[PDB]
Amino acid sequence: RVIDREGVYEISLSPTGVSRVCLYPGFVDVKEADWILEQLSQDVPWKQRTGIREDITYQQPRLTAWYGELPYTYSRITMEPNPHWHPVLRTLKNRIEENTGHTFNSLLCNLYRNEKDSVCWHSDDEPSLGRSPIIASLSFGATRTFEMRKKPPPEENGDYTYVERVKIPLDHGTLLIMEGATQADWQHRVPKEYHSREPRVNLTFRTVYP
Amino acid sequence: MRVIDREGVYEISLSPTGVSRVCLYPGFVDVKEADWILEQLSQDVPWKQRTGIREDITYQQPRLTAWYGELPYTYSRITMEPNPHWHPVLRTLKNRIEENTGHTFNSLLCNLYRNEKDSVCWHSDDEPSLGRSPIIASLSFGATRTFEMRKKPPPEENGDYTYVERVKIPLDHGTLLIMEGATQADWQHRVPKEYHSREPRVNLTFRTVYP
Amino acid sequence: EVQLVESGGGLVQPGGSLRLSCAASGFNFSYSSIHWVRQAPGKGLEWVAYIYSSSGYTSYADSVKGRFTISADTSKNTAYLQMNSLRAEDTAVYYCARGDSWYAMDYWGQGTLVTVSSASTKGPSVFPLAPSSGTAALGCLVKDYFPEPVTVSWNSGALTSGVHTFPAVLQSSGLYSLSSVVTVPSSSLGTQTYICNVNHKPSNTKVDKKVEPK
Amino acid sequence: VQLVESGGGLVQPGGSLRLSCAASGFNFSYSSIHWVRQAPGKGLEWVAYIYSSSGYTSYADSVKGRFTISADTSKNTAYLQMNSLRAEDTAVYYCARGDSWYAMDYWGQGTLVTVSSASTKGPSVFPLAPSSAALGCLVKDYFPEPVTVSWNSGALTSGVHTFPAVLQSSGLYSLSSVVTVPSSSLGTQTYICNVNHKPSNTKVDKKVEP
Amino acid sequence: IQMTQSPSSLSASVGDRVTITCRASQSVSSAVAWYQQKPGKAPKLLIYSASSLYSGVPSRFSGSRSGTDFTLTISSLQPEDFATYYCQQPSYIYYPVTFGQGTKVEIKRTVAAPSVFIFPPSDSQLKSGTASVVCLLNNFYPREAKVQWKVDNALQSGNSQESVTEQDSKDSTYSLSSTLTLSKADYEKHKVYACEVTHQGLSSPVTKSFNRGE
Amino acid sequence: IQMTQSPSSLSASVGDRVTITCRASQSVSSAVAWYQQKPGKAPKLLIYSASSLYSGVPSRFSGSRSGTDFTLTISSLQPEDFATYYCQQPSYIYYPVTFGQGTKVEIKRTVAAPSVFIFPPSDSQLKSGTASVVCLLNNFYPREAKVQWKVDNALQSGNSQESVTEQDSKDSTYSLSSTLTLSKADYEKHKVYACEVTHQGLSSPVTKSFNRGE
Amino acid sequence: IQMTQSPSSLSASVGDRVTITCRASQSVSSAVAWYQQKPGKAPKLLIYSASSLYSGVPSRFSGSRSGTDFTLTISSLQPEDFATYYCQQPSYIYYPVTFGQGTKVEIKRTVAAPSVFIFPPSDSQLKSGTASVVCLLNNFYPREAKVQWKVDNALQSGNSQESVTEQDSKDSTYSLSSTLTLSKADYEKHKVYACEVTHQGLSSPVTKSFNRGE
Amino acid sequence: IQMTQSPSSLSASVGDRVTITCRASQSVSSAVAWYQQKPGKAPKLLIYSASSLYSGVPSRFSGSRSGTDFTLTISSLQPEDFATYYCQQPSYIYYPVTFGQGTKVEIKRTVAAPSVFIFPPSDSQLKSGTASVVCLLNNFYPREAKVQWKVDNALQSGNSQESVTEQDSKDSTYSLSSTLTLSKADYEKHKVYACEVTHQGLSSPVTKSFNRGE
Ligand SMILES: O=C(O)CNC(=O)C(=O)O
Ligand SMILES: O=C(O)CNC(=O)C(=O)O
Ligand SMILES: [Mn+2]
Ligand SMILES: [Mn+2]
Repeated sequence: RVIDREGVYEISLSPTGVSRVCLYPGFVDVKEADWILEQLSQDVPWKQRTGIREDITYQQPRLTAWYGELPYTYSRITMEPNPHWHPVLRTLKNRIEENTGHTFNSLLCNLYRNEKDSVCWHSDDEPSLGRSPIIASLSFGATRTFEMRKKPPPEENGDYTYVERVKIPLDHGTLLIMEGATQADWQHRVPKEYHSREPRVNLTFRTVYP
Repeated sequence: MRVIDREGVYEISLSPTGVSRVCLYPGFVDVKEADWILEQLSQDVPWKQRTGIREDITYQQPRLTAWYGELPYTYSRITMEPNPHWHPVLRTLKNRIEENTGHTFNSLLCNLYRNEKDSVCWHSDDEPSLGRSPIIASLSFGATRTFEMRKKPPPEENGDYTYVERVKIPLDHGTLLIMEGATQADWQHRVPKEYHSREPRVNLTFRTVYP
Repeated sequence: EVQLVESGGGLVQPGGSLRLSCAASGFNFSYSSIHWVRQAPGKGLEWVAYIYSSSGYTSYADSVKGRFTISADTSKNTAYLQMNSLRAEDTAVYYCARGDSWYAMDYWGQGTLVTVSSASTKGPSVFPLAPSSGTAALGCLVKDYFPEPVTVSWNSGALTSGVHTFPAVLQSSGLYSLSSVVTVPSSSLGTQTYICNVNHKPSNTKVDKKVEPK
Repeated sequence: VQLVESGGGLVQPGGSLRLSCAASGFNFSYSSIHWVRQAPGKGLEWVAYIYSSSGYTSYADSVKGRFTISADTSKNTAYLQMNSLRAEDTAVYYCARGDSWYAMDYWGQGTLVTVSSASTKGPSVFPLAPSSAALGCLVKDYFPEPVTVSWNSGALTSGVHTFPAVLQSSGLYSLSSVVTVPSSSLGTQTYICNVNHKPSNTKVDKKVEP
Repeated sequence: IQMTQSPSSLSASVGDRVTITCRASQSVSSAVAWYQQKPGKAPKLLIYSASSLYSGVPSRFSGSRSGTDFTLTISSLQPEDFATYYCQQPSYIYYPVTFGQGTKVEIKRTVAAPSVFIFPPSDSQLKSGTASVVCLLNNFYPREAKVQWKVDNALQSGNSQESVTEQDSKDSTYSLSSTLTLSKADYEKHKVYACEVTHQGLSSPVTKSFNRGE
Repeated sequence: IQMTQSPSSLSASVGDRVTITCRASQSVSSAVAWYQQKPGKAPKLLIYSASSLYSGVPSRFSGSRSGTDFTLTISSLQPEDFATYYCQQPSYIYYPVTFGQGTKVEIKRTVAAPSVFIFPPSDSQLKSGTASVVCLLNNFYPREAKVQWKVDNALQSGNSQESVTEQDSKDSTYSLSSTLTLSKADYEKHKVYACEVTHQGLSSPVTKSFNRGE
Repeated sequence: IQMTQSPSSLSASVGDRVTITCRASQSVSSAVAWYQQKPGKAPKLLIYSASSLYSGVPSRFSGSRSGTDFTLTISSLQPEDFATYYCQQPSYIYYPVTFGQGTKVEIKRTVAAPSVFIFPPSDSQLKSGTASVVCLLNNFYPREAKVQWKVDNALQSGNSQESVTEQDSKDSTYSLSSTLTLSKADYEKHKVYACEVTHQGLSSPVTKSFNRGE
Repeated sequence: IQMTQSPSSLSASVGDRVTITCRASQSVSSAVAWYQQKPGKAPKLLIYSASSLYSGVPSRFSGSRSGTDFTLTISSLQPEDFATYYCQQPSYIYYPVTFGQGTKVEIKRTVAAPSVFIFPPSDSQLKSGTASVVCLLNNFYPREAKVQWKVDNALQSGNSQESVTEQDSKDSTYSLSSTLTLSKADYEKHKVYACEVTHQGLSSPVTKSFNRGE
């Protein structure tokens, strides 16, 4: 299924429960989004970070930065929590919270430098996020595709093939909210592209618990 | 002879009484809202054609009028019945004017010029119940008409109606005019008839009436 | 052909939020007043907000003020309504209506459903209301479904004469329940088969139930 | 061993009031004090309670933020500060007993609170004359509640129907009191209804005659 | 705008068994209370803790709990038991309290047709600028009754307000009074005024007419 | 908790003159709008500025103003005129807009007694732990009717929810469905279930009974 | 009460390298702008985004950042570069904008002693009730100079205001005029008036005196 | 942003006659007070009611009123009279009180040239990441002095802050200390540091230099 319209979409109802995604194109106005993109590209402390999987040290194919008072460890890599939120980020956080009704205390910033940068299939189900987290995703810059796939039930046992797929185009200034069973029951990714893409900045808001 | 059509504050004279100050704010009410206000006030205001007196004679004023406020206003030897219940729109406009200009009002006189043949001729607003040097605010809706002003002659010239300084101020749809200082003591004003078709005009004149 | 289209409605938890949009087709906004009116099931109309598109002036209802935010974009010819801190009483059919003047609304939209509730979407269960000794009396009880609406037909739409599909009722559990009956001759009870067709689009559930005597 | 309420009356919208609840014959001390209102001809609506030992307070959703409940065991009186009163707050306010946290065993007689823009006004009485039986009086355009109607200073009571008050669009209340009788009496005995409006100190008697 | 609901009616005779019911879902407490309220008097506590009777309550009153449903039962209905009963929902400690919809229990009687009387407006009221025409429905049963206003055979709606008396203590009948209010000019713009009453005790609707100034 | 009221009803025949009034005290404006809404469809504008007909409105509709009272009059009732009419109160510029109580106009019909049918709960539902007993009243007029549930001759209240269909377009009759829902445990504790129906078209109440497991 | 500060001064010669720093602690942005303002003219944009030259700016201007410190550097000082420079602090989006203390750059010159002139008040001014005695410091450098008024060898303070001429484009010198204003009564009660000047170019203070009525 | 002003200076010798004025046009009252405040000490009341000496004030102090101008005169200046004097504007009852600009009176002295000393930053401070170079101007007169920082003969501005001591009790001279703060990197990016001092007691500006790492 392809979704590109403003609306609330219940993408699945089982096994865990209702999976709900909400899309809001134009949440940030074009001119403000342009300016925000420029600023965050200039001011955010973007880094290309290390990981290691088969005892070989490697660079993630995307730039990252973290904000918040608590650490966040995924893929065996650790990000140093930043106490001082950029004022623009704080403002955007507050706007998202007031409009969505959900609160957040952690922000991960992703910068996809060009078409060769990406994030592969995963769920945001790290245990310090708690059971069934609410995650908000705000995008700026070039359009990229946010792909989602449903997890297979325990019969197939990790056979991500004959299963449901959802594609969501994320355009300049669009806000996406995921809540409910979405992290328990679905995985998502942003694939590489084979044509020129300008840089894209994504803001992913979460709640991190002790 | 001076013509004023720009947004601004104009000091039109400095003597004999003091500074005469008029302030013009075009587009104070936006076109569509002014259109709706015009329609509303034309329908809802209790417009009447009232009598004047002059000097032992009787005539119909060439304009419709209505009054709002808790105190009476008597001009041309005729008294208008004060209305305690202000139309909600008129209230709102009153409050808007007060908050934006910084001056307060308790009285509103409504003038309706039905067409080009309607008018108000020369006078000053120097009725004693207005107090010393009153502040008067004028808000216009509908067709454009010209607000003409002439400076009073000094008592040595025996009320010469000519050669004194004249000022014309076009009042367009949604334009706010404020008069303060010596303007009522030193100047007269009027709205002349026109010689081409004019649509109806509604004018709102706010002022403070004292016991 | 000058219609209005509403979007952004659906199901939300109490305290959640929504953003309704109203697209102007066939004509234009500006120099006009854009109103939002809701209507609870079986209730009267309730104006909630309007906006003067020329100047941007907005006015809200007392039962809404502080929570909702009405706006318009002349660039896109689309009106918006940001509904925050939604409550249970906010559940209603929301209409978008134009209005050359400042009050007379001449173009109305078809309306979108907005349901604010803690219950989650669930498919219906159908039980048969079997006839006994009575000349022409049977039906189906579509119970425990959420949210509205649901559509009921008989024999894929062939049987329509004498069909009464009652309005839905809201039970204390938070789930809806209705009944759809039909009166048929008793002589056809042993010969004619009767099957009600229930279609619940919100849960994507299609259930047919055959009604037989016992 | 009763409860007495005081402080009710007439207020403008947006104003304030403070109801008082005097306990007699037993003391609240360790106890829960509830406030319940009831609109004319409607059900009960709990608005607030307080636990007297600790001071914990709980308010109804249609009241929270505007009202403030308190009590002073030194004076053995409970209070309810109603701020920013609106039209829908018009109801008869009761004061509640319970020893438990919910079981209210002692109730007061209740005071009436009216929030309206109308001012106190005496009633106008018009005769409902019989014809070729029944007669009555029309008690119209009075404010506020309540008003009492009797017939012949209380001598005539058999077949008397004093209808409940209705609220007109003008903000004024209106009721009618009728009475049945037989044909011969008309013209041989007089009928006078007695209207007593204590809030306006207005007592009017009107003879009903064909 | 209203906050609560009007109490529902329940017709019962002396000696009948009555079983009211409350309903609270996702309930997990037995702290449900029952109250009785007579007209003009404050409510009195009946049952607490789902089934515990209060001091001074007859043994014919009984409370039961069955899952999320709560019940108040009167084994033998007495004349002093006819009143409105309110159910207090499961009241958890530290949480707000909610009262359910009242259930008014009225006493059954034989069907009684209303005696209809019509009163033209008095001259003292015409001297002020308003005219009030009242239509009386005296001593009838049951409560449901329809009054239709018509001026010069033009059906009226919205310009009339009706009031209903409490159930009588002696004969258990009701009385209704509907008032039609017009301006003096509008009253003098028509001739024939009539209120048509429809009731169960009437085989056909009765009409009480009069011409203005007769 | 409710925001608006349910629309009042007006019984009228084809060809009658109907005059619906809309009271708005202390009004100093003529900016009153009238709207018509048919079941399931969005409202359409009828009258604006108190008396001005909207483009595409039949000439039989007319609005007038009488002081602070506003009226909408239909000179000749047509079959397509039977719907709900809403009055928009005087909407001043910069001020909120309020819709009045709707006026439902239904078509008069001869007296029709209801056909009462009762359906016991299906075995498939008893397999789940809940029992829903529905009582049907088919094709009757007028709309007003009372249905009483009795379990082992014990009067019930609060455990039933009823739904009424819209007035039929062909026969102008109504249909009512009352559902009595209780748990399996309480359902198997009683024997005889019956719904007693009272209506104007019935000289005596009709009772439809059934015993558990027959 | 004052909102901003007077710009600080910097003495530099033509051809020197000038580095004006702009301290902004705890800054986490590079959105810093620099402006140049000549007397009587609107400011002109120099650098944006901390280091980006604006279109129409000579290549001698350069902007740099050093941690939380921001820098504007002029490689070769030109005669047309002598003006006041304002630093716009890091401007975050949605947040207010702040301008720093202006840094006025004057041209360095050889030491020039002031030519002191005193002018007594004219009789035409004495005919009005006030007397103004002015002391003139003409063509001197640097800008810093102190003027002391003495009447009958009584040191005055607070009764004198002074104004300094912008740095001249021809000789690069300053001029100062101090005015002493008193009433007529106090003016005629004293004899000798003197103006004592202290400056860098004077080894000893210079006194310009006059006696009343000569 | 500043609320008040720095107190103006008055250079006076012992035994001089000092007259301070405190303009206050629109003065309808004589309730003017004068105060004296010494550095580090609380202020002391001198005059009240324009002219009345306070208990414990020498007779050399005197207050007078001349129309709307108020004055405080010291006939013969003593060493204990050098301090800052504040004038309280006419303080009406029920109205706020405002204090005028203070007048600091310093003792006059012969011209004293400053002894300039430059100190390189200590290695313990370079161990933290910041370098602070201080330039000392010790024992000079008058208070007038200019300090210019130069790194590689590049004029600096904004990165230095100076502090001035009070006038000494023995020699009546002032001392100034200017601190130039840079980061470790910026400190290590340049070689020659110098502070250029201009003063009355120096015929030509004096420069004190040092090279990093010697
Ligand atoms: O890049 C996107 O739009 C979505 N990003 C993520 O899901 C993530 O970084 O965890
Ligand atoms: O009509 C106008 O604009 C001016 N009106 C008046 O001066 C008035 O009626 O007092
Ligand atoms: Mn992710
Ligand atoms: Mn005038």
